[PDB]
Parts: sequence; structure tokens; C-alpha cells
Amino acid sequence: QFGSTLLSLLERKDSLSFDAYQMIQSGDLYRFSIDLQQQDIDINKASLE
Amino acid sequence: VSESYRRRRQEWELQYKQAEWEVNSVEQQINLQNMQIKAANKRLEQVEA
Repeated sequence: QFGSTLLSLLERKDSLSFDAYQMIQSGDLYRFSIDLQQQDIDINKASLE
Repeated sequence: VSESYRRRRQEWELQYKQAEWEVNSVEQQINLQNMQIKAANKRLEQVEA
């Protein structure tokens, strides 16, 4: 009972640590998305000129 | 002939200055292309990331 308690809790521990690390994977992608797209304001201004 | 030689210059006066101002207008279209060259580079690096 103690060994299966330790094992089944350790699956619950190492499952949720994956769900955590999977979120921060978005942080670089937002930076690159904004710093690519923002130029279309400068192109829409250059087209008005 | 004295009127005709006076009328003649005006056709070449217009033809050079309109062409000179289209030489001015084309300069915007070549300067605009830097933005899509930057966009294509800022696109490709995201697939690698």
C-alpha cells in the first residue's frame, strides 16, 4: 500500500510538471510574431506616401 | 514659322518633365521592397525556432 501510494503519487507529480513546462513554449513565438508583423503598419504608411 | 518654332518647344518641355517625375515616382516602389525582404527573413527563422 505505501509502495503503490509512492508510485501513483509520483505519476501525479511528473504529469503536472509536464503541463507546466508546455506553457512557456509560447513566449518566444509571441515575440517573433509581433516583431515580424509590426512592419505592416510601416508598409501601410510607406504605401500612403 | 516664327509661331511654329515657338509652339514646338512646349511638346518636349512637357515630355521631359513628366518622365523626370516618373523617375521620381519609381523610387518609392524600389524602396518599398526592403520591407518584404525583411518579412521573408523574419518568417523563415520562426520555423527553425
